[PDB]
Amino acid sequence: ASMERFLSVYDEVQAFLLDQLQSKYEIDPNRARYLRIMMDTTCLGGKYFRGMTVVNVAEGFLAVTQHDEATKERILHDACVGGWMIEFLQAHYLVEDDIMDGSVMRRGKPCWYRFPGVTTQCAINDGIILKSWTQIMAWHYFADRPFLKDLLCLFQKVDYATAVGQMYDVTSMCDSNKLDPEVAQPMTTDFAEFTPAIYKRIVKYKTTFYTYLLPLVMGLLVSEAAASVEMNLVERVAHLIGEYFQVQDDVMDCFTPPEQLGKVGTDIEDAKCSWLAVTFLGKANAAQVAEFKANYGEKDPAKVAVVKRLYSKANLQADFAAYEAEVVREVESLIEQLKVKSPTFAESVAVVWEKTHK
Amino acid sequence: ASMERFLSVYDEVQAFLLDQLQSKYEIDPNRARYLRIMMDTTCLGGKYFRGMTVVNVAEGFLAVTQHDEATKERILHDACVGGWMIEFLQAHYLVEDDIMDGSVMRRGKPCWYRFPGVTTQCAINDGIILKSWTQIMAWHYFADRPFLKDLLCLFQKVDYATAVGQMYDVTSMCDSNKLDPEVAQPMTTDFAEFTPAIYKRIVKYKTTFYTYLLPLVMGLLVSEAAASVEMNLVERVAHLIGEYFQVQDDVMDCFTPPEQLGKVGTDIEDAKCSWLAVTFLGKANAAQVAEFKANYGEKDPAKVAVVKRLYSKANLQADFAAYEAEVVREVESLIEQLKVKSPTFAESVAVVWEKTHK
Ligand SMILES: Oc1ccc2[nH]cc(CN3CCN(c4nc5ccccc5s4)CC3)c2c1
Ligand SMILES: Oc1ccc2[nH]cc(CN3CCN(c4nc5ccccc5s4)CC3)c2c1
Ligand SMILES: Oc1ccc2[nH]cc(CN3CCN(c4nc5ccccc5s4)CC3)c2c1
Ligand SMILES: Oc1ccc2[nH]cc(CN3CCN(c4nc5ccccc5s4)CC3)c2c1
Ligand SMILES: [Zn+2]
Ligand SMILES: [Zn+2]
Ligand SMILES: [Zn+2]
Ligand SMILES: [Zn+2]
Repeated sequence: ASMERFLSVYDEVQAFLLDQLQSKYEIDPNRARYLRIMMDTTCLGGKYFRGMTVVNVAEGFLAVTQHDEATKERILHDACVGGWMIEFLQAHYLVEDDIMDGSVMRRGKPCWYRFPGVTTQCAINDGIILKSWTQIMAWHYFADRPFLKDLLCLFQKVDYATAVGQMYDVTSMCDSNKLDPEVAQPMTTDFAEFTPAIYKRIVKYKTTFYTYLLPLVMGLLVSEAAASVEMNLVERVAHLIGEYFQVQDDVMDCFTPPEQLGKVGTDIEDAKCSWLAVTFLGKANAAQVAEFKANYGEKDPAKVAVVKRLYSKANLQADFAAYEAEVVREVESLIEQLKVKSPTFAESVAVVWEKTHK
Repeated sequence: ASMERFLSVYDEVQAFLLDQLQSKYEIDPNRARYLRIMMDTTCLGGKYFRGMTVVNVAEGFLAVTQHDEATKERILHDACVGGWMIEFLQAHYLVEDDIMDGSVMRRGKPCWYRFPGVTTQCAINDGIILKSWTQIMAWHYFADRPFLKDLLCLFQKVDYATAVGQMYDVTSMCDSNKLDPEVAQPMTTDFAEFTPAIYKRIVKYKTTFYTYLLPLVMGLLVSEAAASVEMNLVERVAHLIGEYFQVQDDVMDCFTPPEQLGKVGTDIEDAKCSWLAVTFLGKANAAQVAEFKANYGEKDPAKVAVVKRLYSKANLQADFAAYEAEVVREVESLIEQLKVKSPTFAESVAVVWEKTHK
């Protein structure tokens, strides 16, 4: 089964990385153990959605393409290694983002930097190592592959887009005209930059390239199937589903119980440009806008409660339903367009959408 | 002249990166200005020793190889872009290291994260962007080059070695057997791991791969000259000169005036495994070892003063002279061995050594 293959490959790649640290980097057993625990704590525990998308896209093509059994095994192993490169890339950004944001919990456990024996001094570098491991995986496992060049180039572009998206996210509550490294940044008072187009830019870059575009294209590359698809359609469907995924996350930050969320959501306190805040400002009257401005971005729990009441009273569930209906309509249209050149790839996209939507 | 070409290429690469952010990443002018200032503040102001080594190695080969003038210009431009990849890689590690270490100043100015309009939340990501820019440079400028694969593979290996070296450095005052992410780390009390071999491991990985190996090998790659040298000799001379460079830095941290150093050195307070501490413990009597243990790794200025007195009284200048004489002897021996296959490359190494030694 796909998941068991994927998890077995994690143990293989971990053993390869740690054994290389011992044979080539002069590591001692205690530091190798620290790095093993860091890898497990930061890479494991999630749903493996991104990595398993690579595997599922590759399985779709195997079902319809003639190959010797050894070639089928090679392609699946490559899809698993590629999927772990994306999981380790995500692990890098979660470790760093948690330190940047001063976060407390991630997936029901303390953020890595908060572990007593880690601290920010080590965790920033541990995050650097996580992303370096993605490149060590690629050069080792894909050394003789025809797709190595395209895969590394895609991966770099996606990583850069993600870092640019993090910049857009962390500065989303500043007035753009005031940004200046030499001057402490005040929070926006007018919220003029909390618009659907600005929110779409943040989300497109901060999450959609690594959560949807990279796994789908990597599945095509390891399958040597990229010429069988219209790349512009793949980008459009990846950016569309990815935005919906971030809207779901934004709603959950505000209203999903902390036990289910795996943390205490603080987007209101952090003055984030969330879908809820943009959608609220898109329908609020003058008194509602004024109440929002007087309470948003404040740690005071009573102020956070005022904001959640404004969102609840504004009936944002109706705006979410209209948005969800439009996304269902557009994703189904793109899936139809993908069937022109590849019904197998269109089906993988339908699975990815179904898993996101539910 | 070499320096003017190198600086002109910085402006070209900066314009390329920022123009790409506008045409492909939807950046606005204010964020483009923030990134321009971040690039200038974190990449410029140093001696450009690493980047200029690439240029000097390439100039050496141009002097003895037949090429059309357009090819000479292409090779020099590539050497400048490669040199800036290494300068931006260093910029990434300085930004992150300063945050990890809680540093105050770097090159006579505040550390980047301390700028009022930056903060740790932005600076960690700015550091991530600096390293991503090295890959954008490579894929753009070297897209059609025969050396692209080897250059990217070398660069990844050097980056990984550096991150591993940072782990060795940050944990150098812990007892290895006590390292555990779940347990807050006490400082060593026995200093048994402050040995010449453990110090050599820290230094080899944390600085020598990116400061000496990477510039020398990159100069060979852009010149298509790597088969003209014995790679094992290049590694040995790079690791040897690089260690001497770090010993010089360690002595300067303790005894160079802050105005000349560009910061207030705090290796004693930070309990670093410095050359001074290892060399002191290698010659101290029992009472001197006990006094060192009672004062090292403490913020108290009177305790720091006791350590500097112990170092001064131990006549560490005599150990430095013996070490320096041994390094001069070994670097000259390796330069001689390099002349067997390439007198031009051996001369570049002699220049690199001369610039380091003085
Ligand atoms: O999650 C937390 C943890 C601790 C906390 N303490 C106080 C808070 C509540 N907010 C106070 C204001 N604010 C700001 N953000 C920016 C970003 C850019 C420019 C100006 C501002 S003003 C976010 C945090 C909080 C939240
Ligand atoms: O004032 C508060 C504070 C905390 C609270 N926790 C739960 C609640 C009660 N409802 C508030 C509104 N709601 C939403 N569901 C969606 C789904 C999609 C998009 C927007 C929304 S809005 C369901 C829960 C509540 C109220
Ligand atoms: O530069 C500074 C800035 C602020 C400061 N405050 C106090 C100090 C002085 N030292 C106190 C002890 N110490 C430790 N390091 C480690 C690392 C690993 C394991 C245990 C320890 S115990 C370094 C700092 C200091 C220095
Ligand atoms: O007690 C103190 C405290 C601060 C101080 N600043 C300057 C001093 C006075 N000398 C102390 C020793 N020295 C060193 N030069 C080298 C060079 C190579 C290797 C080891 C050393 S040791 C020169 C300056 C001093 C003393
Ligand atoms: Zn964040
Ligand atoms: Zn969120
Ligand atoms: Zn450091
Ligand atoms: Zn130093």
